[PDB]
Amino acid sequence: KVADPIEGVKATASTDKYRNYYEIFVNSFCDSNGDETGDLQGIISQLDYLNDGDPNSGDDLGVDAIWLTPIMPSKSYHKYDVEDYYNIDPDFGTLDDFDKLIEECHKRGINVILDLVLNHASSKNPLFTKAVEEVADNKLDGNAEYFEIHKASYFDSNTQTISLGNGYACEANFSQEMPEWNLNSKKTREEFTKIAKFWLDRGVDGFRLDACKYFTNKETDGTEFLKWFYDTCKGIKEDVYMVGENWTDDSDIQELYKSGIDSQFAFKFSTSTGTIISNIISQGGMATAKKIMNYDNKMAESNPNAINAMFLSNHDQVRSGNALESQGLSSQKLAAAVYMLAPGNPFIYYGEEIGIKAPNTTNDAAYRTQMVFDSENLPDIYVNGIGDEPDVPTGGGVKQQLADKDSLLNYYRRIITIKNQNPEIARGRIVGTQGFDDKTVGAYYVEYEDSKLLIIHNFSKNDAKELTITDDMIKNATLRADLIPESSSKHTELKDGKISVPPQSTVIIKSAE
Ligand SMILES: [Ca+2]
Ligand SMILES: [Ca+2]
Ligand SMILES: [Ca+2]
Repeated sequence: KVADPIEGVKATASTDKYRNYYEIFVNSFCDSNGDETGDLQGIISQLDYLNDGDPNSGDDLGVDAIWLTPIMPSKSYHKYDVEDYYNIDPDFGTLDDFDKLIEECHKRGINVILDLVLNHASSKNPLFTKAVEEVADNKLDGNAEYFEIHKASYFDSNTQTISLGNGYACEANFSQEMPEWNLNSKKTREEFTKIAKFWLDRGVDGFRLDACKYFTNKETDGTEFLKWFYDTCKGIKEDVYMVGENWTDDSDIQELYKSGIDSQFAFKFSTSTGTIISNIISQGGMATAKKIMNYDNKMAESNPNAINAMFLSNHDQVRSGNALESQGLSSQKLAAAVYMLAPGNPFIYYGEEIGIKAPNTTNDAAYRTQMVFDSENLPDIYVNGIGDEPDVPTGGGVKQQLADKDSLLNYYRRIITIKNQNPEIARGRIVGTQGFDDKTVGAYYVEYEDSKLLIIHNFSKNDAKELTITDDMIKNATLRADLIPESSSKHTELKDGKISVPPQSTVIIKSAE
């Protein structure tokens, strides 16, 4: 039997901005009080699954940052329509519950960012209802100055608006319940400063910025607004971290990075139509390595400190398992390795690590089904328009997958441990690809502080590849890690400069020390 190369390699917990993030759709995660709605104490009850605080022992997932979807008061189950920016929705808990969450996450080395919704407010937010009332009395110099309120003629036939009195209306791209803020208003920028300070004063590590695409409009430069907001928050907390949801083309993502924001989600590489899943299906390894290098480096031109944010799917998209599980469990495992071993901060969507699927593609709520911690004791959370009992994931719930050495979950755990053993992976830049005369093999060099690693993926579903590593590639090369999905007891070795890379497997080569 070939020895596991990561045995007796010490792992280290992150203490900086580089993290394996976990996105929690709060209503669907964990109910702690029987009302069929997930809540903050439910999250607290599962923190030892997410990270037990020891990267060298235990059976936790090992994620070291959480992004909570909106948690502030709102009449909806998703809460992107924010009615109060200074409290917790009562169904999720109180500010005391929130403070205990921060405390217990930080004890385990888990950072926390909040979903911050700056493009729009709820139509029932009192700041807005006051504006509606003033505008109906033809008063425009009061609360109307917070919002994107103009005469109706100002708006284009295709821009959704909320009709107000005296011939006015408010921009509202997403919904009649989501009137948009005027991001150039001095009053609005003072208010956003107060909101940010309120949450940063509670130990929040940063924000996920909703709907960044809609920051830009006819009179607003989204990059100027975001630079203003990011710089303001950095004055409050120098090491603040933000990731922007900028659901747009590569050129506009590159442009918004001039704001200085740490990260934007890499939509190009996500979903069944995106680069990673498409190329796993096509066995296009070389193409993938090229695209990851070129994208990460291009974004770093606009922000040299860019932290890319790769992901397979999020709460707005069909679950990645709906495309990958039918291709085989080893394809799901390879997909995890590919997106999580790219530079930056990958985002795991809750339940992805146990293969939750979406029951349909016609209701957003199908992307937000109930988390399954134990398939023998299913949860009871009501999911809008779907129901209150989940399907059993193909591999079982968390408990079952931890016990199966060949599970999807344990492959995610091993990827995280490998990253905790090799800080260059997340923190470096790709300085080149490595060809192995084979379109099926994708390989690249990631380098951080003059330490260079060679990451090699074999995208073949059925064929192993015998590769030769030379001193010109990696001097005094050794096998640093392997990820071999067909069996958790199968490992490889670098012997006489040759290494066999099994199907859909990943190896990491490093110089001897
Ligand atoms: Ca509850
Ligand atoms: Ca552990
Ligand atoms: Ca806007």
